[PDB]
Amino acid sequence: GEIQWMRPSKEVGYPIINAPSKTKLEPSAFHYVFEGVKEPAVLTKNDPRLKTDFEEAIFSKYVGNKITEVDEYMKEAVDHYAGQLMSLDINTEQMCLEDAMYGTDGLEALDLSTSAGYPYVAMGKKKRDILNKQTRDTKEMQKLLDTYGINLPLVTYVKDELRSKTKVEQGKSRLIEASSLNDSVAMRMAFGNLYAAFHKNPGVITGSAVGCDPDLFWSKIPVLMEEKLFAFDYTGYDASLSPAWFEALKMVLEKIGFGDRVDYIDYLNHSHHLYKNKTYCVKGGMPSGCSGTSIFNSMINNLIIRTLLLKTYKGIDLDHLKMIAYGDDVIASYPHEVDASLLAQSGKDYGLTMTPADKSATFETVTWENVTFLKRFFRADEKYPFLIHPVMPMKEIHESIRWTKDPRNTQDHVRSLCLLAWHNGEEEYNKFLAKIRSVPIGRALDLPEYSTLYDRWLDSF
Ligand SMILES: Nc1nc2c(ncn2[C@@H]2O[C@H](COP(=O)(O)OP(=O)(O)OP(=O)(O)O)[C@@H](O)[C@H]2O)c(=O)[nH]1
Ligand SMILES: [Mn+2]
Ligand SMILES: [Mn+2]
Ligand code: NA
Ligand code: NA
Repeated sequence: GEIQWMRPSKEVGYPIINAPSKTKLEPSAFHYVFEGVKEPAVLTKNDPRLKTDFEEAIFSKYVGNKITEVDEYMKEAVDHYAGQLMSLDINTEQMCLEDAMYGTDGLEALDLSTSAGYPYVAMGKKKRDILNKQTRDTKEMQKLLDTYGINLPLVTYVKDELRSKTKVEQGKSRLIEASSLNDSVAMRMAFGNLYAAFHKNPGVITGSAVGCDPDLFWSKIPVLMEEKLFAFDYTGYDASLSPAWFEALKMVLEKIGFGDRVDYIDYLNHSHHLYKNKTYCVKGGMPSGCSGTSIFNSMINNLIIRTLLLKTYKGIDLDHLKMIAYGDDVIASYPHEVDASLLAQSGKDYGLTMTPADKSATFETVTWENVTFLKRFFRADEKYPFLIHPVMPMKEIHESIRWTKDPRNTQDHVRSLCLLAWHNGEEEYNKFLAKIRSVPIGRALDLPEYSTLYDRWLDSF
């Protein structure tokens, strides 16, 4: 990914976008009962915590575009993956505006909380209006489409969330590139069934984990994997993607019945952005808040791992490559061991920064004991080993519980954390419940006891 030009949104007829200069995160009722070292991310250039230029920092994610063309390896990777997806017998038809808007089996309805994007964001109108759950009114969107059309600029916000002190001092705040409701609806219409198919099929055939339910899914993973596991995480995956990776993505879509509308992928690739008062153009880079980002990122990652394997191990059998990705995150396996460090090297040649899975110092052998996927570990239940526990470290939960945006969501926020936490064991869960209940706020919450959770889990399979 690389920014081509950036300039004043007025110099080209665009309204200045407003971004709340103050975080919505404040210490929670449990801020002192639990340990944590993360704070809200820098939202403005002035933030006192800054030890470098904010503007330069937030855009440095665009490290450039390393590759230029789609080579032989990529082309083969494309073929092989497109081959697997072919076996899913995906419905290539377009999705009727209604479904694209209010959902249908395999695709949830549009999220009402997130931005409506340009022009609506500097024009006032929200999603609350245009949509209507029980009505299912295509008419308003329908009207708004013909009026403003598609392929509309992306409104870029700074994401309000917790970040390490380092990433606070270096302005490493993550950005949210929001797509207009129009684009989002169009793409959902174009790719609606693709999304459905993926959501309904997490695993090694889609090589996607998007839509998955960790509580159930973690038990199916080990079975799907090969003997030898390998994994690594990327640094700035989204922003590092070069145009060629999008082209390869279109080749896959094309090969499975969507050559029809691969044009959309073009706007994800070469895109128009609005940040504050400035406007810019980016060549490459996957926009973080578009409809499909998550999934297309996983598809591309399926192309990347294959490519690096064909390039590094001529003669490798992709048919025995068993991997599952969730965006930049990935868990993979092969009948034979492979050199992650070496694959990481080929990665640089393709514009990808790959590093030892989970900030490890160096690349170590990946095992079922140390492997993580979505920050979660894999732990077979003591009483029924054939059931695997997705295990989120407590540190993560602790960090999350020490803050809050809306006091009205404290019940749901803690409840949610409880559903992640209990997998760390009964003893751990109770210590956790104990502290939550060591202050008025906690004592008033409706939290589930271990036994209730563990039994419910057991019956869910
Ligand atoms: N910008 C952005 N990235 C997002 C968002 N949601 C998920 N991500 C992902 O988060 C990544 C950036 O996260 P970071 O923690 O800044 O960087 P990282 O490369 O994963 O970690 P490091 O190796 O320590 O630098 C992107 O590459 C995406 O894969 C979002 O809303 N905005
Ligand atoms: Mn990462
Ligand atoms: Mn990740
Ligand atoms: Na882009
Ligand atoms: Na690249």
